[PDB]
Amino acid sequence: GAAAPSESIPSVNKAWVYSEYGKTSDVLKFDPSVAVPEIKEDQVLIKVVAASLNPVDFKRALGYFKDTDSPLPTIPGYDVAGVVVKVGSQVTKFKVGDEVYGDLNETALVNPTRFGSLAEYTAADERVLAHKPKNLSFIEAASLPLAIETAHEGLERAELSAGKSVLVLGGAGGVGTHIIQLAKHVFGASKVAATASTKKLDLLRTLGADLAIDYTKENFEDLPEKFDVVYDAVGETDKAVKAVKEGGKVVTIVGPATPPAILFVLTSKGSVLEKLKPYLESGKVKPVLDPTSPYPFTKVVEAFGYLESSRATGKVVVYPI
Ligand SMILES: NC(=O)c1ccc[n+]([C@@H]2O[C@H](COP(=O)([O-])OP(=O)(O)OC[C@H]3O[C@@H](n4cnc5c(N)ncnc54)[C@H](OP(=O)(O)O)[C@@H]3O)[C@@H](O)[C@H]2O)c1
Repeated sequence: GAAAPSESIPSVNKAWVYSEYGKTSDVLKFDPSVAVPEIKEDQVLIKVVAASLNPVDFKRALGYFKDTDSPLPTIPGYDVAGVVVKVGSQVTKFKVGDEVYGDLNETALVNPTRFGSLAEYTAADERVLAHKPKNLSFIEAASLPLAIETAHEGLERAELSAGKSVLVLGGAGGVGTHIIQLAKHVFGASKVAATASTKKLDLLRTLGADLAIDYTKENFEDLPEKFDVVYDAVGETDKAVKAVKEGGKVVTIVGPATPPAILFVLTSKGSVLEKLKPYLESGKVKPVLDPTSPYPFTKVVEAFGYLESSRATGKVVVYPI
């Protein structure tokens, strides 16, 4: 992995951009000539192959965390998979040519980059990246980081460990599909229960849920069964706290959290992906793509519209970029 020739890396590229906060249908525009970010010394430049969308992209674009956001205009997109083309002088873990993936923003809600993954090139901290598993496509790899790390961190915060039971509220989304798989296949849960609507229950069982609960037909919190861990991915901590065992833990990713539930926001770390690599290589944990994926780079507004419907099954990915 010798340095690319310098003339070979462009200083402008195509990207999606918004210059004011609002709905993606209103503010998100294609710009054919946006600056390529200059890398810091602990960053790499990536030729983007694929990018995933996350709810945070549209919540950010609505201005929900303007006080700690980076300055507009913004090129959105947290999740990336692609090929390193340049490395900073302090980088030791990657070289030119490495295939990598990660969630660009260490702290999602505090100073996320101005130069996201919905662009031909992006700059990424070494610390957020991992080597792409050889058996995963770039679409599949891009689908993973933010969701799989959020799943992992929430389960660790809830102290899940072998033999325990877990209930997942929102099993069929980007995050929930990983909460199920990790709980069963990485944390050794004895029983995994999860909620979704009627047509999504077989998917939950396929991913590792022992009990798939149709929230449109029954109320999980009224079941006599109580769980060691409850992981809310839908914003119903009021009910989640009613489904936990005394001494158990409830975590949510959608606040506000009703004590004793806690809310957290993930910390993006390549080391988490690296820890998960064997499960990804063996297929014990699988990417989960929405049937509408991939969306071409021309169709980013449509991809966001679909995510914003709250009905995505696994991940919405944009490819080819
Ligand atoms: N705090 C953090 O660090 C963090 C990190 C990631 C995500 N988040 C937040 O967590 C939430 C989930 O993100 P995500 O990427 O997984 O979203 P997503 O992929 O858009 O979630 C879509 C899924 O939600 C399901 N769903 C909707 N309402 C439901 C309900 N009442 N019960 C059960 N399932 C329900 C839908 O299944 P049905 O069609 O069957 O309803 C759909 O499959 C978002 O609000 C996001 O902002 C927070």
